[PDB]
Amino acid sequence: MILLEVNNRIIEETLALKFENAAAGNKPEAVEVTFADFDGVLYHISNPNGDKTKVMVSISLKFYKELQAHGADELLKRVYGSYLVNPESGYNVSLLYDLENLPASKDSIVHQAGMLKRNCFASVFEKYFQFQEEGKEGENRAVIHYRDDETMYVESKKDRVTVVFSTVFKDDDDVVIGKVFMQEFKEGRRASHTAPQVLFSHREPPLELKDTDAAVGDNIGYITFVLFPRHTNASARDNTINLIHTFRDYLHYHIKCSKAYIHTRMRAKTSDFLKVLNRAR
Amino acid sequence: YLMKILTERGYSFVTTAEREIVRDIKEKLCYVALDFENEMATAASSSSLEKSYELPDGQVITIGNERFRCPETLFQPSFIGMESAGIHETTYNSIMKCDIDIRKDLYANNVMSGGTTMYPGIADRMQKEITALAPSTMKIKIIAPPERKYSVWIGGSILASLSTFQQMWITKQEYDEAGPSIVHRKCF
Amino acid sequence: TTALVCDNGSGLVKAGFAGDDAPRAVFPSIVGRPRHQGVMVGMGQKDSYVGDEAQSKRGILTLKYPIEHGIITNWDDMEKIWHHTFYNELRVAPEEHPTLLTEAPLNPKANREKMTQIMFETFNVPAMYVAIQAVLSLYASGRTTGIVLDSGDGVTHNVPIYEGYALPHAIMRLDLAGRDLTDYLMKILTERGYSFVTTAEREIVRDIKEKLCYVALDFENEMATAASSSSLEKSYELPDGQVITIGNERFRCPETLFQPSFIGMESAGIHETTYNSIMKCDIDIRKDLYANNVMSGGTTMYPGIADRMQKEITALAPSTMKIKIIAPPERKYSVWIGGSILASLSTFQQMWITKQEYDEAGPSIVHRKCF
Amino acid sequence: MTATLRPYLSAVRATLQAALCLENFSSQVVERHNKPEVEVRSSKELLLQPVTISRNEKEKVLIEGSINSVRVSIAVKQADEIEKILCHKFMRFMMMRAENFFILRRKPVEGYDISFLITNFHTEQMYKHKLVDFVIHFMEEIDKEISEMKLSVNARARIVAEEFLKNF
Repeated sequence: MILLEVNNRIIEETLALKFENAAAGNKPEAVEVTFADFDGVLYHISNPNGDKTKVMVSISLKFYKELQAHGADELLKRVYGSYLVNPESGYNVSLLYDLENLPASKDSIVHQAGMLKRNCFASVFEKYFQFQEEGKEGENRAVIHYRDDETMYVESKKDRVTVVFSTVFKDDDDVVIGKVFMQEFKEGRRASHTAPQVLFSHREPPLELKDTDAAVGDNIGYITFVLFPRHTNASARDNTINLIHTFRDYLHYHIKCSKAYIHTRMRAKTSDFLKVLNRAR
Repeated sequence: YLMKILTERGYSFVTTAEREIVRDIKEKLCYVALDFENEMATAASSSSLEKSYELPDGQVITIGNERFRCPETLFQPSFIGMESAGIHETTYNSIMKCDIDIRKDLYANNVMSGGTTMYPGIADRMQKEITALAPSTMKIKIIAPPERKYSVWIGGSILASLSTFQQMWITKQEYDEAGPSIVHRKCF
Repeated sequence: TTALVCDNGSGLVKAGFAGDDAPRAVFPSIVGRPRHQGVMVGMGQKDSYVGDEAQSKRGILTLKYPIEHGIITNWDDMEKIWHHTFYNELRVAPEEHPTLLTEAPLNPKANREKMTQIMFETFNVPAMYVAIQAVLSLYASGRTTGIVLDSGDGVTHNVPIYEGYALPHAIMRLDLAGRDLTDYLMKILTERGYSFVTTAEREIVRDIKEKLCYVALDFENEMATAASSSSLEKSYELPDGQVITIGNERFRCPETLFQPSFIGMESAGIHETTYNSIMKCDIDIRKDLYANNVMSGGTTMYPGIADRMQKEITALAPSTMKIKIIAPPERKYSVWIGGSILASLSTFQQMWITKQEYDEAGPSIVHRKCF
Repeated sequence: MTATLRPYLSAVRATLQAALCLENFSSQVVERHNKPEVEVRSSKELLLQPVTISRNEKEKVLIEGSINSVRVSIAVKQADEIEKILCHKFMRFMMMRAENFFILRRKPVEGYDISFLITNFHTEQMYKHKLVDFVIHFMEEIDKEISEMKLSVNARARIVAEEFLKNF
């Protein structure tokens, strides 16, 4: 078992408890929070407004400057501007769950409000969706530096919605996988007979945005990700965005999960030589 | 030769009933390459030069630049290893056998017909290649109208009006009469 | 000292060195892995028994030879067998010695990268190149020019050569192997009333067949004869102390080469199908070709088939010209020895990709945008 | 087979027959507590030669011997980071298990790739030449195991999309 959710285990259970407590009219204890996720998050939570009956989540990231530039705000004004809230300072924005901001069916928002991370990403990805749907090339690319030993942009074409990448290789023991196994994706999908385009590129970013073979014969992953409308329908879409909002970060964690694992073989092996070593007798 | 080619896609799929699909998507989607070595160079940098369709249960196949790769054998019977003049060369063998007495009449009378002339890429490339061998000012206006495909029937539906031909007909009399071994200088 | 020459293919492995008189590194190009709860758990066994050991244990094992979109697809199961070569057949590193690899006609795109990825990052050879196996045969014959048959355990191909210039449109590659025969052949055991008929007996079926089969001389004469005789029926031991005595099947099922149509399969029969090479060939040569008909494989060692296929071919052919049909003793075994001996023409090496070329761009130095 | 390995390790075991020397003395000028005698060698004439022995051009052995205790170190052709650091995930793993077998000069010593500390105690502890007839050859087998980890690790490279993408 290795799976995740966009709403957080840590948060949902505690604040649904705070809202079980709000329904009961209960008195506080001292919460404040800051932490991190994939995508470089500074989460926060609090007892805002000082008093016995409020909670506020807040969040901050540098490249918000590259993102507030885009009309993400309107879907979010629906899904979360259903709730009554204001930005905190130091954070880009914040959700005040004042315990008088809570509804009759207190549960119903909890999942949604927790899943907000990817959902903010989706709230702007929809524009490249709309550009593809309006038949539009090159439109209004979201160049973001979420990371910077890496690169990305979102863009559109009439057939197909798009994202593009960069990421600098550190070690050849990584590269020897990188320049092989995605070429058994870019040439291998029969047993996984679904995927959109993903091109991991050991040197090659696409041409309207950067240009191809921009690495050391293999030392920068200019990955790229492009959608067939069997994804760009109003459905197959969502499944896939979820994967992507973790993918390589989560993957590079799975690396180490598997690094650890081999030591089963190695435990067995090294123990075997400890057996074998007796046989000199 | 395209079905020989499609071994590239490597499933062991191999007969007429499938070929009747291959031919489908060929007759839908093939087009004559306009600048083919640079189209290959483009495929190797923008991937957008492959294309795909769903086969009948859900099984999409992506198929490549084949779509216009294979649409260059016309100039290049040499692809099919072949002694044949390219399309334009073959044409220019006839234009050579023609005359500067008529070469504007040739370069003007660019009249198309049939399913074959219905392809994309082709009259574009060939206007270019014809013009690339022609004199200047030659009106390389390829007379390639919608449903040149059916000009055959349409021309008959028009010219059936000139019913005079119906008397240039071999009558059932002449036929029944014939002693028909004689006919091969009426026919040839 | 050495440079490395192999039947890396189907059937048995049949490898040796450059220049030898014989392949020697020899066992099935198929392997097994225990199909079982190891009830005596901790009895000190590794997870596979390999070709000859697979057979020594075949009641124990799961085994592989994958989809007829190739011969195999997880070739990374010969993964194991690469070591089974390097050590368990040899105790040597490929990384030491220049290597003669081989591959077939018309392999779908990805082959040669995915291969060479291993062959140099893993097998680390000094330098190498990859051959196609047809003319290896003519080297042993001391020839260059004629029609070469392969039918085998991987595959079939039908190959016109002229000191080179071999025909891209009249060479005829085909999926066919002795591999395939058994699916019809073994349904007959319920005609035989044998309430006892499995997967692992396919090897005994193949055995009895390799011991006693032949191809019928004029099949309705044979059918009338089977309808009137049983000297046909010939005895065969089975592993508990049984015998079975069987033997009309022994040439009945050996009609299917002319009758793929037996499974309702729309394929023409063998020589008729093959003639189309020649039909697509030059027409002038078709005189001279009567003396140039070269035929070989393990699948080619049966009785009766020779005269049959000649007369069958002759039902297609004019008379008019001087025949030679050309099928040596040990033709089955022979091909590796001709390809072994090529390396003596040291010229054969100069083609070699070295590991440098493979490193620098990648095997993007040579793969399959390359022709 | 790599058959000059036979000349090689037959000559190793001819050296380890010429010179199966190691036997004890304690003291005559300084204390009785028998030392890492190969480390603390003061002077030549009492003791075995210091030596080194190529297999080829990268590969070689060091052996060095007090009359009672000995070093070995051994050098390997391999030189990629993908050869080294990956097997050194193991050569890290290795060294506490050296504490479970007591005769390593417990480091993956460079110029070579390893070293050993050997002594007369062992000659009195259990057995005779089956010992060195194990050791010298076991030492090859634990190299042939690198081929074992090779396909293992390369198949961990074959973990890759075989998880992440093959989820779909």
